[PDB]
Amino acid sequence: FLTRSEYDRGVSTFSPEGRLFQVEYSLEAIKLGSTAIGIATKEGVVLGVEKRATSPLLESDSIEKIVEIDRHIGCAMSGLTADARSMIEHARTAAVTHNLYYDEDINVESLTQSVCDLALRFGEGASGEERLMSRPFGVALLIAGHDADDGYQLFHAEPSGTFYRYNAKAIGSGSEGAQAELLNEWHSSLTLKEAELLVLKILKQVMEEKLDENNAQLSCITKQDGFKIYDNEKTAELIKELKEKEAAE
Amino acid sequence: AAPYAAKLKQTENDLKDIEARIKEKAGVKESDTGLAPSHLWDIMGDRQRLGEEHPLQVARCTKIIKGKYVINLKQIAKFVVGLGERVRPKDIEEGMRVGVDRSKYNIELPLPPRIDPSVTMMTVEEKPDVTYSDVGGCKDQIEKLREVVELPLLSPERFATLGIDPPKGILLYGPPGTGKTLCARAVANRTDATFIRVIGSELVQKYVGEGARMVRELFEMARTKKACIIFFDEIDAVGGARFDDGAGGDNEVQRTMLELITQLDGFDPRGNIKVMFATNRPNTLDPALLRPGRIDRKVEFSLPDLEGRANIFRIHSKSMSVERGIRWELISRLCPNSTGAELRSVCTEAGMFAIRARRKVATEKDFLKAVDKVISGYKKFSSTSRYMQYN
Amino acid sequence: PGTGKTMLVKAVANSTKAAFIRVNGSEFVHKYLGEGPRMVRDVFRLARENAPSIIFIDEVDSIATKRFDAQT
Amino acid sequence: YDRALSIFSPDGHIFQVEYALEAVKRGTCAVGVKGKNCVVLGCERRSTLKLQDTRITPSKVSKIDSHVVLSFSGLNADSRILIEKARVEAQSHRLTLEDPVTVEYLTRYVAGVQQRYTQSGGVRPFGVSTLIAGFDPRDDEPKLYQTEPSGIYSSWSAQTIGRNSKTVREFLEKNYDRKEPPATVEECVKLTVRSLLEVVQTGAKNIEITVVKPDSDIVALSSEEINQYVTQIEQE
Amino acid sequence: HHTDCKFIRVSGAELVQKYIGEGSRMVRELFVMAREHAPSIIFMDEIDSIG
Amino acid sequence: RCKLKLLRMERIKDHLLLEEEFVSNSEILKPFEKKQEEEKKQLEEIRGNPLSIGTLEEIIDDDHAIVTSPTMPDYYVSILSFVDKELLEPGCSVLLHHKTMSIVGVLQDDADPMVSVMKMDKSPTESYSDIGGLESQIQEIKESVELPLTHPELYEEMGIKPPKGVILYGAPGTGKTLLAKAVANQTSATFLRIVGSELIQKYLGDGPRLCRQIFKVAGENAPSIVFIDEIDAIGTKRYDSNSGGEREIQRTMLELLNQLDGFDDRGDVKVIMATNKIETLDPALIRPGRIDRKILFENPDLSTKKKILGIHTSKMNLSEDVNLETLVTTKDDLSGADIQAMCTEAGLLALRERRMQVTAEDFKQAKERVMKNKVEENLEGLYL
Amino acid sequence: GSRRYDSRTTIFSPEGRLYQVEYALESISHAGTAIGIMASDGIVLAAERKVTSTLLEQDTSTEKLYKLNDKIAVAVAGLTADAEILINTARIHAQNYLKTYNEDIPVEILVRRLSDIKQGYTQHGGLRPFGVSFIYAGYDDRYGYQLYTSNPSGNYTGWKAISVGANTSAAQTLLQMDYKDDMKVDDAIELALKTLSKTTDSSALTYDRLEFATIRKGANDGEVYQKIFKPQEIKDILVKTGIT
Ligand SMILES: Nc1ncnc2c1ncn2[C@@H]1O[C@H](COP(=O)(O)OP(=O)(O)OP(=O)(O)O)[C@@H](O)[C@H]1O
Ligand SMILES: Nc1ncnc2c1ncn2[C@@H]1O[C@H](COP(=O)(O)OP(=O)(O)OP(=O)(O)O)[C@@H](O)[C@H]1O
Ligand SMILES: Nc1ncnc2c1ncn2[C@@H]1O[C@H](COP(=O)(O)OP(=O)(O)OP(=O)(O)O)[C@@H](O)[C@H]1O
Ligand SMILES: [Mg+2]
Ligand SMILES: [Mg+2]
Ligand SMILES: [Mg+2]
Repeated sequence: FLTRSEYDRGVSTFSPEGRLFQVEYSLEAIKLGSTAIGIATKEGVVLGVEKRATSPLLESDSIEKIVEIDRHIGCAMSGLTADARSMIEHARTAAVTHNLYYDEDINVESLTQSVCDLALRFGEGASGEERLMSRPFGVALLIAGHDADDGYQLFHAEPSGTFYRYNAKAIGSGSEGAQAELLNEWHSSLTLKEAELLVLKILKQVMEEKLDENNAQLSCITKQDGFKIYDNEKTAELIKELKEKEAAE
Repeated sequence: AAPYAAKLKQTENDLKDIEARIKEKAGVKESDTGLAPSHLWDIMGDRQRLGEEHPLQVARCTKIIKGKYVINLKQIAKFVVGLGERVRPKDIEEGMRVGVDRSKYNIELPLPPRIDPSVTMMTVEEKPDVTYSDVGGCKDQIEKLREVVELPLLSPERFATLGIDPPKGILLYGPPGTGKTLCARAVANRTDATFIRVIGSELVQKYVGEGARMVRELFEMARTKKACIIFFDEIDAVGGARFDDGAGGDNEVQRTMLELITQLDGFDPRGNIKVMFATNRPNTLDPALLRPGRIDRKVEFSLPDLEGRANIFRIHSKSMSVERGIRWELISRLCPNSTGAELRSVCTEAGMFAIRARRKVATEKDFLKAVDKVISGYKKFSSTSRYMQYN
Repeated sequence: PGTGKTMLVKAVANSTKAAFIRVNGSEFVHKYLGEGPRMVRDVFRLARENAPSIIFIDEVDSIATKRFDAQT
Repeated sequence: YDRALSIFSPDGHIFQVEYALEAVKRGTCAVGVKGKNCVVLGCERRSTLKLQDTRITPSKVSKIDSHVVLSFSGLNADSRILIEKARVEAQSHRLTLEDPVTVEYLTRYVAGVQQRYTQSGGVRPFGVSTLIAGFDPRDDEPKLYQTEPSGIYSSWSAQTIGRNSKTVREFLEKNYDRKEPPATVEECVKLTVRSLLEVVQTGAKNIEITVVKPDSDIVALSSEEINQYVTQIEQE
Repeated sequence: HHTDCKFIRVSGAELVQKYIGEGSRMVRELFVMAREHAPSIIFMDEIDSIG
Repeated sequence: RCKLKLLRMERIKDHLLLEEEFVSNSEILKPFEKKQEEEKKQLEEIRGNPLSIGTLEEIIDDDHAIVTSPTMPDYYVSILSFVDKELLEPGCSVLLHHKTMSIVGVLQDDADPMVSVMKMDKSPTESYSDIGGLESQIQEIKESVELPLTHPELYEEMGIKPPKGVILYGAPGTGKTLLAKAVANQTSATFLRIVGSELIQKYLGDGPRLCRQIFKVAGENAPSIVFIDEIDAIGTKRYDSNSGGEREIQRTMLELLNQLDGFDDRGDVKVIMATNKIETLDPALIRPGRIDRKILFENPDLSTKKKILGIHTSKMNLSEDVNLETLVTTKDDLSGADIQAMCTEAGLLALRERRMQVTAEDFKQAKERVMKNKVEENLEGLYL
Repeated sequence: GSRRYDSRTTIFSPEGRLYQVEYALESISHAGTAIGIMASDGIVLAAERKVTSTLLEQDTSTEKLYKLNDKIAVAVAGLTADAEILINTARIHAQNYLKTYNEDIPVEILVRRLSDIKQGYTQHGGLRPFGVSFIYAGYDDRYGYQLYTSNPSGNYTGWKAISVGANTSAAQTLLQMDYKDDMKVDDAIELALKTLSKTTDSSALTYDRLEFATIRKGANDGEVYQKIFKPQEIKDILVKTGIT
């Protein structure tokens, strides 16, 4: 608390660091997020999220963090989801606009980049365009998608306004324990089911509850079937087949 | 009421009275020290007594005059004195205390200089046997220290073969709970050099310039000492950055901050004074007590790795009775990146759960509960993100 | 003090023409041990002897201070 | 005025949302439990004050559509704003899209409503939390949702908010069953009355119950009805 | 006078003291003197505007 | 009642101790034995007539020392040295000889009026279970405060270091104050108690010396428990801002880190801190291993208050009228100091009557005065 | 600049709360006692002036009582200056409703509208609230006689008997003890005068310090007669009750 800071009276002010403090703060709100793991292969992209129950009275199969942008682009939100509520609407609009103007699928990168333009509008009124935010968003996205010009892409969208193309990425609280494992286990010879079970693997270790289909959710983007959210039954099957190969060691 | 209360009132007051009376009549005793292995001391104790040979008015040299001396006594009273026949003339130095005859002032026995320090004899410390293996890990940051501080005390040969100037100073900094001071207690075990330990808030006195005396004299006493180390602990107060206030009360503190600079560089080098500064914070420090030539190598002390926590926890659980077949790896994974001071407390709180189940042993079950216990309180508390930016 | 507080004291002292004593705190001040208290006792003693009298202490700013250390 | 009333906090939060949550903790307590064919919202009213007109004063449960109820905890004054916006949206849906709202859509709208006064400048969040319950039209699934001043929305099997909600929540883990609701309406009602008597205590006049059955049937049970139900629970 | 206590008026002064000189090291000793000379009535007058 | 006989029995043991003690001192303490006579003789032969109190600055290991007397002049004194060459240390009060000043002897002990505030003569007339209720968050304060003093044997089976430290935190009036004073009656080891508003001073430099002291005394007696009541008081209390302020508060905290654990390796100082401003403390204070099990206290629940209220009304007169259960109904998660102020104010209603019966009416009436306090610094009425 | 000096008075406290509302409520307990008692036959609004001088004119004074419409009047307690604005806004809303439905406004609608207006100032804008409390006396056919109180937050509650301003709690206890479920307007007048007699800050309660108005079902077949009394009629009913 009350960490020493010389500037919290502006929202765009320096900072003997040389960078914005509020942006820095924003990236420290993704460390409380519920873990979202995402494995990108050349055969599809798999997005797994822990749905995060907080009560057994809470119905957790009516809440989810998998949010469809369009048939060929899916997205996972981690951090503060009330902010994502706004951003995801904007992105859906953008995609539909592109298909209106061009009768064409939007690039995964172009979309990610549009939402980064959205992220950077915090201010009191400055540059040529009106600031309609006052404080930056505190929510990060894993935008997965497939386009016919670069194949499968997985992008990490920051509340900074910066985007990095990843081949696998984890965000949330357990993101470091997951990324250590990503660095070692990932390669470019994976297949779809191998990556799927890899997600359930690394989701196990960042599991703070227990792994089953009632606090864990999978979804895929595939080329010829589009974006598909795995129902809970199928997820259960995969979890049990993980437990089979876990007792083969 | 009940038919005893009328006399319970009196009987009870009698208890209060008689305890006072027993103690008063018994009397007390307050020792006036003696020794049982002594029962005769006055066969020539009277030669130290009664027939003076003599106790002496302590003085101080203010002026050597070349071929008598001027002393001003502590009774402030100035006199002119010379040389008896237990004095040597080569042995009078400015500001040295001397003994002179209580009757006709003449030097009998010179005496160590400077009676103004008396609270620096309580910051001289024997080396606690926290052992040198006690420190966690076999990590490499403590091996850097063994190059700067420890080895030139053991062997200035290799530094003479190199011909370099051997590095003397080093900064200890990083998060607390990493055992900042715990590795310096280990290094106090190994090197067996004098350790003189300073508290930064102990350097602040009621009136200003009083702590200027303190610091200056402390240093020169260490110059006389040979093969010594001065461990600057917790000098975040006095030791901080210099700046102006124009009406502050920080100025009076900053005086002794300056006093720390002027002795380190000096107009003479540090003759085998190895210097440690221990700071919680690099976020504010002086730039001339953090200049790189007088703190030479500065070692960042880090958080244990996923291996490093396994090493620390093995030092800790090898010290505990646990029933074999356990993983010290597993417990590190369950924890986030964290301190070993938590690991020192995962054992002890798991031991309170061990006594609760009334085990003589500790098992896996009670370790799990403990890991949850500490993490949850950490979140409830500061410094789960506090570093006060910079690297 | 520019208001003429003392001016008024001189003025009515010259008018009433009763005995008057000119003391100050630098005439009570310590210079050796036990000096100061003695100076205090004397001035009232004289006043009563040739009573009635006026005792004037020009300033008591130093002598009295709202705050004290008393650690020295 | 365009200056922020929302400053980002280095903690990973915004102070005002925390303060809002506190405000919502000081508010009166609401319980929501859905049966198999009903929804039951029970609410504490402080009628401890005397010579209060209660006929003309609106209950703490507001009908927002013919089949969608909203109950609230937190700042009483503030809530009325949300209530007006929501009734308006309800009519808009029929106007442009035709077919009364669904519980989820309306819930989503309210979520965006409270969210907006966070992210905007010149405004502070609402310190109000709502229980939105009801039925979808052409449907008979009770849907019970909870929205909170974070601008985050939730589905629940059963939920409670307000003062000392934790006690009743623990009760609910142990007296309501995720698998089985109490199937008769009356038993559901009495389960919630038995819940309310934990904290509400001090007679059966501070208890208010609204029961909703599909086909647009919102009815609020008067004090007499409650007296009977309570006394049954008391005897047992 | 009627309770037969020593009426100890405290007023924030330290002139009364010449042997400790602060009230952060004279709370106990104040209480203790009223114990010696018991009973007493400790009139801690806090005006709550001083300074 | 009916304890008259045992109090007479205790008294009777006291009569016998006073008697035999007195006669033993009187005349049969026979100093006609030579191991009494001859030891004092030649002890007084070197020992004074005036004994010239001095202050030992430092010692020299040639059977000499430099004393500075409070009268003035220093002296380079000898030492008769039947007093054990190495038993005296800087800060001692030494007896100098009225002739040539030699250290005749050494006084063992001396004390300050500033450590009088610290130390205590008390023996509480309350023992535990006048803290009856909240009886499982009090196993965290008698398993890490009481027990390792009572049994180190249990912590030897497990081995490794035993517990150290607690921080008590929660709402005010939930018993924090009496918890500390209740373990001190059980343990019977040196109980120091120091308020945090005396650790805040209007003079600097003496702040740190006070804080450094507490634990140096505390380690010096082998067992001690130091109650720092109200370490929430270090950021909300401050005098002037030119000798108080940020600076004063920062230093004292810094001192406490060295003292509390640091590098001193001082004696046993089990620490108890009461606080409800725990986020005005350092992260090296609330660091683990100085707090080992930390205790959270929240307001009791309805059935816990029944435990609290029955403790308080046992001391009072009762009737069949009195009903405790409906006093509980009215209160809803309030402190036990509120409950305790109802029973205290209930006898104030009996005092007002000058009628020594306590009735259900007296408890209900003071209930309303107690609830008048909560909601009439409030002026909303109903939550706006 | 301007963010520098911004005080931020519409933010929460750590309580979840608004100091400005609390402070306004505090300042209204510095203002006069206003009382509303609902009889089964009418409503009595009785207000005590804050100022009184033998040089003050109290004969054109309606500083506390205002007609919002010829069915609904209010008793005002707090800052007069802020209250004036709300009063004319209220009248404008009343006439608007009358304009578009051609039928007199219920008491419900008006009380709530004003509450919303107050709510807007606390909700956003950086402004201070309007520090007024209203007691509304009204008659409508749907619920009959209606008595309401609303506060600077923008919250309303209906009551059977209520007091606002100075000594809220005292007058409330009094009204508890002396209330009947049905009363007459005469009985109600008597109770009102008495309550103000035991809460008045001057030893005596006088007609020249009383503002007194009623709305009465004297007028028959669904007509109500408002009355804002003359001080000389207040005098007479003050001698009726035997205060003077
Ligand atoms: N590296 C380590 N290996 C083993 N034990 C450790 C280590 N670091 C700390 N400890 C344990 O934790 C205890 C306390 O830590 P220590 O007091 O040395 O912290 P510190 O680094 O001096 O922090 P600060 O000075 O800021 O309070 C030690 O006595 C020891 O038991
Ligand atoms: N009312 C006046 N008529 C004429 N002269 C005056 C008047 N008031 C003040 N003065 C002059 O101003 C000067 C100061 O007055 P005075 O000698 O009374 O000292 P003072 O105010 O007490 O100063 P301090 O006490 O600091 O020494 C004198 O020279 C005095 O004659
Ligand atoms: N849980 C409890 N069990 C038994 N007695 C209690 C309990 N809580 C409070 N009491 C009684 O209430 C008392 C008043 O408590 P005390 O003054 O010690 O409270 P506190 O919590 O320390 O207050 P503060 O919040 O001011 O620090 C105690 O002296 C005690 O006898
Ligand atoms: Mg340290
Ligand atoms: Mg003058
Ligand atoms: Mg206390």
